[PDB]
Amino acid sequence: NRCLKANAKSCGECIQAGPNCGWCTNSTFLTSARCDDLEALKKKGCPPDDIENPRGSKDIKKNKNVTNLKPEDITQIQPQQLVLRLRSGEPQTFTLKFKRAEDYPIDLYYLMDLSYSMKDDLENVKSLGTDLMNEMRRITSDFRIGFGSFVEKTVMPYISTTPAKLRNPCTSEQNCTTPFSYKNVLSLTNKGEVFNELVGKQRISGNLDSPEGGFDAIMQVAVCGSLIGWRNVTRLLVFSTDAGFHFAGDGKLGGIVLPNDGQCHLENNMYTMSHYYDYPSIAHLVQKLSENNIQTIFAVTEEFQPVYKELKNLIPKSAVGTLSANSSNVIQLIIDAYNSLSSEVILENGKLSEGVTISYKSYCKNGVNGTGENGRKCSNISIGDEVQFEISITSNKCPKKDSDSFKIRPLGFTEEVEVILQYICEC
Amino acid sequence: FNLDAEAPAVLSGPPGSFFGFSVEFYRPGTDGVSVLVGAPKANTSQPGVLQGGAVYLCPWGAQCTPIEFDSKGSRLLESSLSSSEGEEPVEYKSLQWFGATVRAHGSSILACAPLYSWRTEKEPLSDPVGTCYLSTDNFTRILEYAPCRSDFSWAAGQGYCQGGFSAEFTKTGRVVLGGPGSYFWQGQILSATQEQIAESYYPEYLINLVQGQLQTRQASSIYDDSYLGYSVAVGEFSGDDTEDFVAGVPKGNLTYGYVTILNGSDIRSLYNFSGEQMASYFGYAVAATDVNGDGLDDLLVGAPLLMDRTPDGRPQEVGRVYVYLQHPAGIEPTPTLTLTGHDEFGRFGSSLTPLGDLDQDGYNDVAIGAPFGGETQQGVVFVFPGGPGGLGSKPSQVLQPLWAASHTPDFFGSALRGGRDLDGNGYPDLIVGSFGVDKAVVYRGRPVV
Ligand SMILES: *[C@@H]1O[C@H](CO)[C@@H](O[C@@H]2O[C@H](CO)[C@@H](O[C@@H]3O[C@H](CO[C@H]4O[C@H](CO)[C@@H](O)[C@H](O[C@H]5O[C@H](CO)[C@@H](O)[C@H](O)[C@@H]5O)[C@@H]4O)[C@@H](O)[C@H](O[C@H]4O[C@H](CO)[C@@H](O)[C@H](O)[C@@H]4O)[C@@H]3O)[C@H](O)[C@H]2NC(C)=O)[C@H](O)[C@H]1NC(C)=O
Ligand SMILES: *[C@@H]1O[C@H](CO)[C@@H](O[C@@H]2O[C@H](CO)[C@@H](O)[C@H](O)[C@H]2NC(C)=O)[C@H](O)[C@H]1NC(C)=O
Ligand SMILES: *[C@@H]1O[C@H](CO)[C@@H](O[C@@H]2O[C@H](CO)[C@@H](O)[C@H](O)[C@H]2NC(C)=O)[C@H](O)[C@H]1NC(C)=O
Ligand SMILES: *[C@@H]1O[C@H](CO)[C@@H](O[C@@H]2O[C@H](CO)[C@@H](O)[C@H](O)[C@H]2NC(C)=O)[C@H](O)[C@H]1NC(C)=O
Ligand SMILES: *[C@@H]1O[C@H](CO)[C@@H](O[C@@H]2O[C@H](CO)[C@@H](O)[C@H](O)[C@H]2NC(C)=O)[C@H](O)[C@H]1NC(C)=O
Ligand SMILES: *[C@@H]1O[C@H](CO)[C@@H](O)[C@H](O)[C@H]1NC(C)=O
Ligand SMILES: *[C@@H]1O[C@H](CO)[C@@H](O)[C@H](O)[C@H]1NC(C)=O
Ligand SMILES: *[C@@H]1O[C@H](CO)[C@@H](O)[C@H](O)[C@H]1NC(C)=O
Ligand SMILES: *[C@@H]1O[C@H](CO)[C@@H](O)[C@H](O)[C@H]1NC(C)=O
Ligand SMILES: [Ca+2]
Ligand SMILES: [Ca+2]
Ligand SMILES: [Ca+2]
Ligand SMILES: [Ca+2]
Ligand SMILES: [Ca+2]
Ligand SMILES: [Ca+2]
Ligand SMILES: [Mg+2]
Repeated sequence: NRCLKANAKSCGECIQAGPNCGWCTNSTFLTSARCDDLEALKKKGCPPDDIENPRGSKDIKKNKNVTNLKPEDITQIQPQQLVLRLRSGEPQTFTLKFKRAEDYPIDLYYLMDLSYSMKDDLENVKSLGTDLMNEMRRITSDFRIGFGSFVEKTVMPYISTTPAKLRNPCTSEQNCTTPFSYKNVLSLTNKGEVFNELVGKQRISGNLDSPEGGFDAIMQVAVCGSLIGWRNVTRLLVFSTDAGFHFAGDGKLGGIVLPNDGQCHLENNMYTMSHYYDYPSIAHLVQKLSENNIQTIFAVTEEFQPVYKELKNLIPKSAVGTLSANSSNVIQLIIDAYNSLSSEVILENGKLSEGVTISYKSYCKNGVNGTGENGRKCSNISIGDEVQFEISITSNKCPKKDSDSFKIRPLGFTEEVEVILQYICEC
Repeated sequence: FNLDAEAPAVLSGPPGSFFGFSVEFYRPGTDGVSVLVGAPKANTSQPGVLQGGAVYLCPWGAQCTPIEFDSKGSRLLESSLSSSEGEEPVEYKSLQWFGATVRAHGSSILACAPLYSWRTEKEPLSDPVGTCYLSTDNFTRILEYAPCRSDFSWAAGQGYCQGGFSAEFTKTGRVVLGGPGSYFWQGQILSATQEQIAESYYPEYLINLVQGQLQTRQASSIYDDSYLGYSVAVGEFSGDDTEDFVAGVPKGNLTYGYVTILNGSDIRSLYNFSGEQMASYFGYAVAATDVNGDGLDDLLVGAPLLMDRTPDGRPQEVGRVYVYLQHPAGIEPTPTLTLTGHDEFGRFGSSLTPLGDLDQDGYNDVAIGAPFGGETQQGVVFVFPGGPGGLGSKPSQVLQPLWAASHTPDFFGSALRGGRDLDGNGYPDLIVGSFGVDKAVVYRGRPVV
């Protein structure tokens, strides 16, 4: 074994070398041979009152039961805080319960491509505010909607820069407004009528290359916080477009080399830095959408389904729907997407110290049990359903003498479990 | 491991000029051995031209002076000289990023302005066709070469080509240009010999008339927005003595990206290599060099936005480089080796260069830039050793700026050029640009054993 082959010179070393090791201190043991298996020691005449064997532990510290109310007074995950003392190489496992709340508020921000092919769509979305509100009455008791528009970076080569085309990027007869990156038209409000009023006043625009600059807008919607109005509720971002998307690296064609900084840069409700920061990368959006608990609904036309479906596989808590040619079906699209998103829970953890590892096992409905990366998720979660996760943590070092802490939480939610780690390195 | 990192030579250019955006070696012989540095936002003495961009000549010996490729301001539309009431320009040299690319071969220097645009002499456009200037015979003749300044205007044609966005010389001095915007950003590769360029150079006529020019063809609209020519390199991959064209196509194939190798004789497609993740920008950077001493050039491709996952489950942008070893019957589509960055948002694989054989052990080595790597995100350059089994998976050296971080990113490692011996000691040297702070750094190989 590796208890003896460690040559433990002290009880200390003996601990860090093997979870199956124990240490004798009697000096009635006929050197490093005092470090042997818990059985190999008893078989060699070591009183259990002498075999020093520190073991890891679990102590739950906060444990409000799942609910059955303001959102913050609603509990969907338990426990909320625990302490794990970790013997090197010995996992400590605990159970997370997740219960889908019966009724939870929804903030939905409708972020719309307003390039010229979306002109007919814009005509339909004119009543979307009130129609969606009416539908949502049967989904939640507390719904708010907002609206933003995007087109493109306002620089060569993505837009034409002749004086005429800057005034009107479209044909002479088409009365398009000047190209713009992103306009935060309407912050989240419970007044659907106001959504109708404002969206009805928006002017369609245009630009030159087919992919659009919506990733610039998504980033702003994710990180602009109170300017958008997000509450700590279900946050839905509907991204509506009939084209593909620019991303990081595309900016170099326009001489834009600074990476997106992922900070808010709205002035007078407009994004002002599209000429200065590159489009975000997918990974950057992943970071910022996740961090801000945004669940994305890609409402995109048939021809770009292939692209957005791959995008959806890279962005956690996202869904894809097929938008009709004039957004006529967008309400049912949004409903279907919300239902899909709400019925799946995905756990993430914060960064662990070196030598520390985490494994998940999920226990879902109809005895569907996930392991590996699938242990982080459950699917087909209906309203009121409970699911559970067995979460195992192991230290294989002596990571610090200082305690660590990290969070486990379901993507899209503020609620989280604080896991405090303590490392047994000494006797 | 033998580059002198303790005391490299730091070149500095004008602030905000982006001095260091491109870097190159120049040797019309040897006594005039020099470093070339592109500064695409530099102001020039060209009348009426704001930030035309410049290329600096830096003689290596005992510092940097701009080369006068073009002393003139933006030309005027001849029909407006008096027919109309008010001259107007036919082209737009302001903000054109001249020196975004600088390449040299013998006593020739190619420098490109990928944001150069022009009006055409017909309907008024704002067509960023791009242009290049070619110095030949050590500055005794200067040619403009703008193969995308053609009869076929606007985005549908070559109007948005941005020719010279990437560029390279072959070993015989043939010019190879990437223009990612041709045909609604399908992108294009165009190539001509210097003789062919000089043979039809006639500045009185703005449209390109080079005869014998090689270029890729317009494809159907399903290929739009691919950016072929985002990057370019050259190497021998076809079994003859005419170097072939390696081009990045980073948005091709659903934004998975691919890299293509074109027959250097007739620009016909020979090989494709596919990226592994959507929007990872596979093809952002490309290089070709023999990394295992068998005399067959090998392919390296950068994908600096490659997102992978930590063992504890966290996604992170880190970037990845892919290496494909050539063999006598061809070259396989799946990489022999991958190298992955460790710094979140570091953009590992943003730049690649052959180093030649840095330690003279019989195997050529490679540098890979990660312009936002390092503990203060200033950028990092990794040297990877060649060997009999290919490129090593661990760097033999790691270069970082010796100056502190500042208010704005350094971009150290965003431009690289190795493979030449600057000081004649028989060990190849390395130029690293750090354009965010308007510096370039020269590293010299120290002798070994
Ligand atoms: C690496 O990966 C790249 C990218 O996938 C591959 O490049 C692509 O290869 C395919 C297959 O060869 C190309 O599609 C074909 O294009 C040829 C080119 O035809 C040319 O010559 C014709 C004869 O003179 C001419 O008619 C064509 O002109 C027409 O089309 C252009 C563009 O639409 C238009 O401008 C013209 O007005 C004409 O309308 C053109 O100049 C073509 O002949 C092929 O036709 C076959 O397939 C089509 C569809 O399946 C079918 O309709 C035909 O009947 C015929 O069966 C086909 O269109 C594609 O263009 C390449 N894309 C790019 C960007 O280069 C490459 O092959 C890969 N390399 C390797 C080594 O794997
Ligand atoms: C959403 O919830 C977060 C977390 O509960 C709130 O931010 C916290 O605010 C309290 C007091 O304001 C601080 O003690 C915490 O340190 C904060 N944590 C974080 C991560 O910010 C946030 O204010 C809530 N947002 C809204 C819009 O209500
Ligand atoms: C998934 O795991 C669950 C564990 O909870 C399994 O269901 C339990 O099975 C045991 C015996 O097999 C019973 O004693 C429990 O009553 C079951 N629990 C419930 C809630 O029914 C389930 O069989 C596993 N399924 C698969 C496919 O492995
Ligand atoms: C190139 O020269 C122009 C003009 O002198 C510089 O632009 C000026 O910069 C100052 C300070 O930023 C401003 O107050 C002026 O309004 C600018 N003038 C114009 C016409 O833009 C520019 O900064 C110089 N660029 C470099 C790289 O040196
Ligand atoms: C690269 O292109 C050259 C030129 O098209 C090819 O060489 C030609 O090969 C054909 C055979 O199909 C001969 O009939 C011609 O005489 C050759 N021309 C020249 C100029 O050499 C060459 O085969 C191509 N290489 C590959 C690997 O396809
Ligand atoms: C969408 O366009 C079609 C055109 O055929 C039209 O019939 C339909 O009414 C439009 N959608 C809505 C919701 O009006
Ligand atoms: C979800 O679970 C229910 C059982 O409550 C089952 O009837 C249904 O088929 C499941 N749906 C899917 C998509 O697995
Ligand atoms: C090349 O030109 C430079 C001046 O720019 C000069 O100093 C150098 O001697 C010349 N070299 C040759 C070989 O003519
Ligand atoms: C295109 O992408 C698909 C899926 O990523 C891949 O299987 C295929 O090999 C790629 N083809 C080319 C020519 O890049
Ligand atoms: Ca439409
Ligand atoms: Ca666009
Ligand atoms: Ca060849
Ligand atoms: Ca080789
Ligand atoms: Ca070597
Ligand atoms: Ca040297
Ligand atoms: Mg559009």
